[PDB]
Amino acid sequence: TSQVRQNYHQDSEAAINRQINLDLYASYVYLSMSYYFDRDDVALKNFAKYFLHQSHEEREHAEKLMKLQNQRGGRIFLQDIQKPDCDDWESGLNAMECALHLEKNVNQSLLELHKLATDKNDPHLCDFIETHYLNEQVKAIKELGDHVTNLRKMGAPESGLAEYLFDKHTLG
Amino acid sequence: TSQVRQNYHQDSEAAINRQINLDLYASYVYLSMSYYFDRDDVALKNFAKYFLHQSHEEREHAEKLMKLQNQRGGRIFLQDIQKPDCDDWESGLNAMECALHLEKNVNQSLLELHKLATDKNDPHLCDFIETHYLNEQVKAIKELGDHVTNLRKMGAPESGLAEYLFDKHTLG
Amino acid sequence: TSQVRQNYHQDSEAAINRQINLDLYASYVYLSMSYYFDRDDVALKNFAKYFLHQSHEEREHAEKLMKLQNQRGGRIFLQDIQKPDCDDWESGLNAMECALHLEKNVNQSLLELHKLATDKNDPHLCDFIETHYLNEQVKAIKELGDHVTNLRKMGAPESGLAEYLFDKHTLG
Amino acid sequence: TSQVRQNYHQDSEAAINRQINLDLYASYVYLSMSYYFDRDDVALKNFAKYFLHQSHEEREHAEKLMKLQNQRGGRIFLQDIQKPDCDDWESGLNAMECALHLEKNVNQSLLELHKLATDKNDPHLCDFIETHYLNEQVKAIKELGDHVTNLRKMGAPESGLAEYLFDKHTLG
Amino acid sequence: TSQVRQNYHQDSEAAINRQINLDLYASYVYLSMSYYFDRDDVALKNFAKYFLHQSHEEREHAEKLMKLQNQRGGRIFLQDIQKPDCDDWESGLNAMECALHLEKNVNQSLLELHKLATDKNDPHLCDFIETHYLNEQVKAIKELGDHVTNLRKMGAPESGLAEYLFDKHTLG
Amino acid sequence: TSQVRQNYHQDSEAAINRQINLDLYASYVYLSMSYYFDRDDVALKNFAKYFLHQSHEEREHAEKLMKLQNQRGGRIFLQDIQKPDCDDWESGLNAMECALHLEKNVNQSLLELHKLATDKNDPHLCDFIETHYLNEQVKAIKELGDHVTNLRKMGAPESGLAEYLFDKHTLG
Ligand SMILES: [Ca+2]
Ligand SMILES: [Ca+2]
Ligand SMILES: [Ca+2]
Ligand SMILES: [Ca+2]
Ligand SMILES: [Ca+2]
Ligand SMILES: [Ca+2]
Ligand SMILES: [Ca+2]
Ligand SMILES: [Ca+2]
Ligand SMILES: [Ca+2]
Ligand SMILES: [Ca+2]
Ligand SMILES: [Ca+2]
Ligand SMILES: [Ca+2]
Ligand SMILES: [Ca+2]
Ligand SMILES: [Ca+2]
Ligand SMILES: [Zn+2]
Ligand SMILES: [Zn+2]
Ligand SMILES: [Zn+2]
Ligand SMILES: [Zn+2]
Ligand SMILES: [Zn+2]
Ligand SMILES: [Zn+2]
Ligand SMILES: [Zn+2]
Repeated sequence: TSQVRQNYHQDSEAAINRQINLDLYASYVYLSMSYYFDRDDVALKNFAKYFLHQSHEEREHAEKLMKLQNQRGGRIFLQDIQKPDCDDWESGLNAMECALHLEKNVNQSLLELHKLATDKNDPHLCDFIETHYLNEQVKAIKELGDHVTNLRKMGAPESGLAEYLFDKHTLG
Repeated sequence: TSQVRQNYHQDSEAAINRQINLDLYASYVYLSMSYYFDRDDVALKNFAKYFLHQSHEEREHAEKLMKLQNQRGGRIFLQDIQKPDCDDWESGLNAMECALHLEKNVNQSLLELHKLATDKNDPHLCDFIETHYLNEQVKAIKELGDHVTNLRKMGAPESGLAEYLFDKHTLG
Repeated sequence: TSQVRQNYHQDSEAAINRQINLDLYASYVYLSMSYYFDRDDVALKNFAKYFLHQSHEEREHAEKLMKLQNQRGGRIFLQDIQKPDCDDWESGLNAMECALHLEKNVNQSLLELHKLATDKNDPHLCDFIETHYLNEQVKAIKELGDHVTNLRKMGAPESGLAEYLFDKHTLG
Repeated sequence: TSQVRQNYHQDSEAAINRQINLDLYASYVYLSMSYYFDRDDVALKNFAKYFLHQSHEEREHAEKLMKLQNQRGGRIFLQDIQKPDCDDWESGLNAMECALHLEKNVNQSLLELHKLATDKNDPHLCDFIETHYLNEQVKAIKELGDHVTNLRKMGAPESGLAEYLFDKHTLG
Repeated sequence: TSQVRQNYHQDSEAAINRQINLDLYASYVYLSMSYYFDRDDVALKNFAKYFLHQSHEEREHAEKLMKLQNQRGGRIFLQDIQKPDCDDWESGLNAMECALHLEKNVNQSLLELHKLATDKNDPHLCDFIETHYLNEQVKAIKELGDHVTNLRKMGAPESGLAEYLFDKHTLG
Repeated sequence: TSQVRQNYHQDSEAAINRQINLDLYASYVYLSMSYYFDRDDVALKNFAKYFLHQSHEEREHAEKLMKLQNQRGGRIFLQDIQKPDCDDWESGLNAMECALHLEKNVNQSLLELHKLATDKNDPHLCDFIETHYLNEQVKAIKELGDHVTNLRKMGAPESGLAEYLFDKHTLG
């Protein structure tokens, strides 16, 4: 047992390792999305930039969880980072829809982690999740919903003009 | 023989003179494209500016090759700069397509020059071409592909609105 | 075929995708090493910082290759990022030894890629690898050899004092 | 007919296209002269610089005429830019003599254009030529006469010392 | 075998040691030339300064090769630095001619080294030579050709006035 | 006889040429020592820096003697710069010991030169040696004695920790 460990259940430790993997996976999804928009036959530079920023943010989320693991005296166990489900993300609108689904999945995992921390009477872990993760997710989900709505209302994905203008006026 | 000449094959010297002409020709194509967009019945100022910048860049490419010729002790032999194949370039999209074709042709010539320099065991000439020309071409070709893609997706050439907005938001 | 593709062999395209995965894997190895040194029972903050910097650098290497893939009109195909071979990296000296082995493996892959690019008469790809990757590797390998030498001469891994002082005076 | 065209004779339009070619040709002559002085067996850097500046100026003259063509609703028709009559320009003095002859030829063409514009009662075109071209030519011709005189008085072309010192003290 | 050594042939290692000696020798030649012009019966201060700068540059070339040797895990083996072939360098023009010959000899050695590196499939060493040495030599050779040409055209070595004025106006 | 020569014995002139060679030799010894510490299996960067600084200083000593030779109307005669006696310098302590021996040898030569200048009633040469060389040597010898003492007291060469810490705290 770590000399620092206190009130940290093995189930919590395992759940944190799963969440580290999930955040790394989300980083990889967004990396894949970014460079899709960098293709010469897609060529939406601000979609590419937006998703690349998202990728780096998700990696930061994972690193903060790794720091948390060690702070609490848990032991980090890394797993493979699965390749994303898609190689081709179709359109700006489809990528945004996929991102919205991803962020809702990450939120679900975080809510399950918070329930576990509550069940194990770990108020430090509860606070960590609330403070650093839950409002971040609510904001991310709202932003992506807003993007999806605008792209749909403008006439995406069929209107390449809509995605072009959204790239310039919202993401640029 | 020049007092400076060393390891510089006559075939390389001749190929450099051909490339000087090709870069001057590309400068002239882009000059012609620029002022097409300056016509009162075309009137896309940022297309005009983009192509004029391209023209001056290609002239710089030629001047650097002229400098190289003299650095190696070769002798510059200039040829006529042929007028471009078109007087009227049709549309922004067509001009961009033509530019993409031109840059791919220039790249092909440069790759043939690099093969020649390799066959003649001229590592200085190989390096000169790699350093100053080959990645420049890859970037130019990628940029023009990106432009063509966006113009097509926006609905050019039929949508005069698309070309107008591209002129403002991408080239301006 | 991409509108930008020129002189880019399918074998090169595939090799670039393998190298993207290898650089992502190296990023993950270094991430794992970093947080090992962040453990309360290891507690070498400058080893942690050094490896975290390495991790971010390797991710940048991968992103530049992804950019290259698209520049040349190739298509990025991502694969799983395998978890590193170790969860516990033993000591500062052992981690440095492992890093040296990793960087030599990455270098070997890059040298094989350069041979392939040479065999396929792709001077742009050759130049890209020389310019951005090969001297980076030679420097990384030299730096890690230097670190290993100093740690060994100081009496690591048996001397926890040696690793402490190296952490402060070399990595800090 | 262009929506902007007013009081612009077809003969004037054609003469402007001829003058565009002549200014491009003069740019090319001066380009050729510049790099002659950049040869290792000539090696007069300030002669090279002087002629290169002249080359860029003549290109600017052509671009301003292209702008004029479009301003008046005429249509630009480009022709081949002929290679200069010489590959080797002999000496500083000979190049200056050749430049003086060239500038007098360009002036003659411009005076013929002004006569045409006068005959066609085109005061805007008359003013354009007077304002932007005729005093430019008188100054260029005077400067080149002055240079020729000094080079001759100093003992060029036979005195390589004279051309060396002129390069330093007048052109540098 | 060095822990850093990878893809570095023993022939390459030996050739690098020969090149280190050659660059040190060139440094010594230029040192000797510099102080010749510092003699009271020669007294060309800017020739002295020019050659002294050259001397320090050649020493830097050698130090960078020594660094390269160690970077690749090769072992530096120094040899005697031979005294130059001349004690008295005759005139500014003769020294410049001798320097031109020296730089062409150094270039030949570097081209042979590049051929060896190519034959041994050492792209890092090829790149190192191209990047740091080959264009440096082409520039040095061109500069010295230019100097020789000017000195000859001005009437050196017979005209002590020519060498005096060249010292002031070109080297000063 | 030089027009500047006055009270300068041929024996003094010859002794100055020997001293120029000795200072160049000392520069080469220190160059060799520097890059030994740059080896991946030695890896003491501040030892490397210290010896490289020493090398450049000794070269400056030689250049000042070359200047002196010419000031007095003597004629510089260069000799081969012998390679140092060692390729491998063993340890920081051994290199410092070798440097101390070298500086004492250089001092002995300078004291013999001063005796010669005294015997030849050359007070300018006596002053030159006192002013620029003798206290420089006393300081260099004292500094190297101090270094040797500290390295020995710390437990070098057997303690790689001692040499590591000396490198950081004294030479860094
Ligand atoms: Ca996010
Ligand atoms: Ca999988
Ligand atoms: Ca271009
Ligand atoms: Ca024609
Ligand atoms: Ca690295
Ligand atoms: Ca696995
Ligand atoms: Ca002019
Ligand atoms: Ca013709
Ligand atoms: Ca008027
Ligand atoms: Ca040089
Ligand atoms: Ca000898
Ligand atoms: Ca290269
Ligand atoms: Ca010293
Ligand atoms: Ca010897
Ligand atoms: Zn996240
Ligand atoms: Zn808008
Ligand atoms: Zn070009
Ligand atoms: Zn990497
Ligand atoms: Zn003109
Ligand atoms: Zn050199
Ligand atoms: Zn000394």
